[PDB]
Amino acid sequence: ATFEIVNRCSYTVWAAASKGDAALDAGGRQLNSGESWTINVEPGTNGGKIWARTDCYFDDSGSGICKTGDCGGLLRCKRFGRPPTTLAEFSLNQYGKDYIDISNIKGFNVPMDFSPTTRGCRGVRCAADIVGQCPAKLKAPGGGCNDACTVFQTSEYCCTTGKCGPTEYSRFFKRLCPDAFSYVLDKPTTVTCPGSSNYRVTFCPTA
Repeated sequence: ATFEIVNRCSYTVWAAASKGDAALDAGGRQLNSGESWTINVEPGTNGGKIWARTDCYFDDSGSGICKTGDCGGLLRCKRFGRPPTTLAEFSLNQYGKDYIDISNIKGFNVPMDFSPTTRGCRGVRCAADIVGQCPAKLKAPGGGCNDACTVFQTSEYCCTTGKCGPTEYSRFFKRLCPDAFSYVLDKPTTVTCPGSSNYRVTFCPTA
């Protein structure tokens, strides 16, 4: 599958692509404003994620640190990133279908559109100014807006035991971005696409 990752933000972002135990394609790339990166994602990739990282620096060996979304200090991500991270999530060729979503469960850093570039299903977007409107307890010191599980680390917010419900914090994300997951047990906003679709992830999508 082809994924085009496009940075339309005014700021640089360091794109990342991983399935949690390995990079997808090169795993990461610096994208200055307006730049894009086209990757190949292998068919059958399950539990893949693409995200932006902000305010990074790296040395010539590709080791360094990002203020949002850092993946073990690497340019070329193999593992998932540190919250807060707006997440483009996908599982491909799963019993004939692809499944895509945007999630705010791990917070929000950069606005995102995640759309097919082939026919037959909708895209989703979360492009409200969540960072500017972020409630005080959720503001991350390095920038972006943490989820309440990261901040409070209890099942009330983390949905590890019993049956968690919405909180004022989850409702904040949901109100600003109805089409993204706001907590683990939110009513799903996943889109079913034809198997073997192609996609575009756009940071700071055009309104």
